[PDB]
Amino acid sequence: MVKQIESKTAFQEALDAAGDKLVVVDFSATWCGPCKMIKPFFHSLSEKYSNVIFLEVDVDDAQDVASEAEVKATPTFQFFKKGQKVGEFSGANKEKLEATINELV
Repeated sequence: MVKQIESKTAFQEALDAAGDKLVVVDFSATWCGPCKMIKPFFHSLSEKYSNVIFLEVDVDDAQDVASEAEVKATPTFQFFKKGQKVGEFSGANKEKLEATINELV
């Protein structure tokens, strides 16, 4: 399914429950409209890819984690693995997520 991150504490514990499988992260903005209209797409992979762990961070409620990756352009997606960043990209291209998932699959 998905998991909303409140800060970095939950972020680390989240990668712990992931184990070693892939772990994508959605950095969007709730106060924003357009950046929020793309959430039904990312959260869609949750049920379409039960073999992937999808997280949901808010640069407003979890601005502490956003400063870590220094996200200055939402929406943005990051690919984590074993707690190690292996790929990432920014752009309102939710469709690209498909070709991207087949990148580190």
